[PDB]
Amino acid sequence: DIIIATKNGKVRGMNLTVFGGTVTAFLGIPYAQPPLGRLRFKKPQSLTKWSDIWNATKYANSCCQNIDQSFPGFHGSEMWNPNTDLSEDCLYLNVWIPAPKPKNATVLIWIYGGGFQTGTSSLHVYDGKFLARVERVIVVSMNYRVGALGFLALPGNPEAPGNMGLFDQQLALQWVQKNIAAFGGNPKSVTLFGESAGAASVSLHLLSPGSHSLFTRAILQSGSFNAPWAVTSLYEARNRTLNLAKLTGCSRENETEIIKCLRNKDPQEILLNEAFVVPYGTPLSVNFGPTVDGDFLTDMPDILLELGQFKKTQILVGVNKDEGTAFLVYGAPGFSKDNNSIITRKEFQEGLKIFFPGVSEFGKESILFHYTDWVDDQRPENYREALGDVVGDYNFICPALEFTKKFSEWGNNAFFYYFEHRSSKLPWPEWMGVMHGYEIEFVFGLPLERRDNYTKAEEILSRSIVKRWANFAKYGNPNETQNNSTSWPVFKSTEQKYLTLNTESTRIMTKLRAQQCRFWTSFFPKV
Ligand SMILES: COCCN(C[C@@H]1CCCN(C2Cc3ccccc3C2)C1)C(=O)c1ccc2ccccc2c1
Ligand SMILES: *[C@@H]1O[C@H](CO)[C@@H](O[C@@H]2O[C@H](CO)[C@@H](O)[C@H](O)[C@H]2NC(C)=O)[C@H](O)[C@H]1NC(C)=O
Ligand SMILES: *[C@@H]1O[C@H](CO)[C@@H](O[C@@H]2O[C@H](CO)[C@@H](O)[C@H](O)[C@H]2NC(C)=O)[C@H](O)[C@H]1NC(C)=O
Ligand SMILES: *[C@@H]1O[C@H](CO)[C@@H](O[C@@H]2O[C@H](CO)[C@@H](O)[C@H](O)[C@H]2NC(C)=O)[C@H](O)[C@H]1NC(C)=O
Ligand SMILES: *[C@@H]1O[C@H](CO[C@@H]2O[C@@H](C)[C@@H](O)[C@@H](O)[C@@H]2O)[C@@H](O)[C@H](O)[C@H]1NC(C)=O
Ligand SMILES: *[C@@H]1O[C@H](CO[C@H]2O[C@@H](C)[C@@H](O)[C@@H](O)[C@@H]2O)[C@@H](O)[C@H](O)[C@H]1NC(C)=O
Ligand SMILES: *[C@@H]1O[C@H](CO)[C@@H](O)[C@H](O)[C@H]1NC(C)=O
Repeated sequence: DIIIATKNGKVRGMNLTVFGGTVTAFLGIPYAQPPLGRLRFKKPQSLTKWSDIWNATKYANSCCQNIDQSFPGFHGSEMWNPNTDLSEDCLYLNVWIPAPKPKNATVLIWIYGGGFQTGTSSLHVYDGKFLARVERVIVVSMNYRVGALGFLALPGNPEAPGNMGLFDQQLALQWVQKNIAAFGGNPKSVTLFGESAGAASVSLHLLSPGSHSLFTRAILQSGSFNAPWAVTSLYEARNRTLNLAKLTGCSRENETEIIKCLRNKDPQEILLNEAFVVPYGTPLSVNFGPTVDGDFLTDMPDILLELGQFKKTQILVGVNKDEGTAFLVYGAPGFSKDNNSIITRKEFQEGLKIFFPGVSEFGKESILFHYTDWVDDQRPENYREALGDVVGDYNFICPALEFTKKFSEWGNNAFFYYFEHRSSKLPWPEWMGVMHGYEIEFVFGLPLERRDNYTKAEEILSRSIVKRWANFAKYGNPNETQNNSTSWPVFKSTEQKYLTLNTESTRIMTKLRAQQCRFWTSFFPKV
């Protein structure tokens, strides 16, 4: 019988068969009192103790969230939809441990993305058993509150303070510190990693003092806090909380009365009004996300970075080649997943209007001008690729590069990667390229499963990324082998070397898309 004694009581797990060996799995361990009733919108409350044995043998409930239903039956979009029931009772975590039991394993903790509005740790692409089997690390992931139930903010008010979903994550990290030794993990060797809003979350734990003693190293995939979507100003957060109150008939004079009113509403009455709390709305809108709450974040994150007030440790950071394309088929004119989506200069200008609602007419011309110096005048698909790159550079790539510069300047080793391989099983059309979120299955080792129809090249690539990721956690260096491997060099603010990741050739290169990013860093803020 697979039983571990945690500080909150005993828990029962299950054995998995993975590549001729065994992986012990504890799925659905609770780490907080269910944020129910009068606990809605509050920070996670600590668990006391249960007598008996909690059965950690199935994934738990996913947190309440809206579902993506733009393309019914389509794997591409539905693979991101939650695969367990939805409920406010959702603060559980998972633990994968190598067999035979380890004695001081390094721990990898996964934080999922989803625009801070969606996502769940139980998706197939986040399965930690491969990493545990192959690289002998412990893998932990947690469900955290997303949307208004996770990030609703009345700053200074303990009844609805902001950043609850971030404290949810933080409490799960506290759980690992207190309990992972019992499973065979080393609490002094803990690495956070995550993608997109998960990577922005990871970069925020770097800034937040309360998290600093709860992990060792950090990995940021396709996200950072300095992204234009990641953080709301204090008062923009409050104005959306008030707008949501108006939409549900919870407008009051007293703040606490507003919250006590919102506490009576059905979760679904809240979910259906989240879209409307912001005038504009682009496919990258974050209705309810992190804000400067005065607690988890004691200042605007760019300030804390600039002043060098963050955790001093090693980071691994990177981005995909086509971060932007995914967002174009959810709004922009002329774009479909069922077309080659070849568009005109006019449609391009409409596309820009969708993504930059508040920008002047001159400003949109600027963007257009910078991204139309064609190598070949036609090339019919020039404009389609231009829009994809505009959205990708501004929202993901250039911020990740800028965060890494600034972070590296305070004396810790950083490593930057450029992921260029398109998955052979990618359900989306080819014109969308190496999409946002489609390096994840390579990081979790899914191509190592030969029963799954991946290419041999893809198993090699995945096995390589897995080795480097796990090695970074253990040694602060993403080496593969000492011999017969490309040296991954540190990212320094002067030379700015990065490593590209694909099946053809992993090369060392410099100043990734500097000509593009120069626009966003040095001209766009002045429009
Ligand atoms: C790697 O994740 C892949 C899926 N995506 C990306 C797709 C992109 C198109 C819109 N999709 C929305 C549409 C919709 C409507 C109702 C419910 C769910 C959804 C999904 C999301 C995310 O999770 C995601 C979502 C939002 C983000 C915001 C800022 C930054 C990154 C973000 C990433
Ligand atoms: C697991 O590994 C850690 C090292 O990361 C061991 O660490 C403590 O490590 C610190 C250094 O960070 C030393 O200063 C302490 O003296 C160590 N304490 C003890 C009791 O050894 C830790 O001991 C290891 N645990 C095992 C092997 O069970
Ligand atoms: C990757 O490089 C690191 C260097 O940082 C190697 O780390 C040492 O690892 C061994 C265990 O194999 C330890 O006994 C040493 O104490 C480590 N030294 C330092 C300075 O970290 C690591 O072995 C390399 N791994 C591979 C597969 O090449
Ligand atoms: C050294 O390691 C490299 C890994 O990069 C090996 O690489 C390739 O070898 C396979 C043969 O199984 C070819 O199919 C690939 O095209 C090679 N990749 C290239 C050339 O980029 C290599 O075989 C190893 N060599 C030695 C001497 O150990
Ligand atoms: C705050 O936002 C206000 C927007 O109000 C709107 O009313 C809500 C209920 C929604 O229906 C929304 O779609 C509407 O746009 C602005 O009028 C106001 O100026 C903003 N104030 C600050 C300080 O940001
Ligand atoms: C957990 O399941 C218990 C029964 O399932 C198991 O009983 C064990 C003795 C062992 O044989 C396992 O292999 C079985 O799967 C049940 O009695 C408990 O009530 C359950 N716990 C809770 C909290 O409901
Ligand atoms: C759990 O795994 C261990 C180690 O492989 C094995 O000895 C034991 O029989 C397993 N228990 C099960 C499958 O209930």
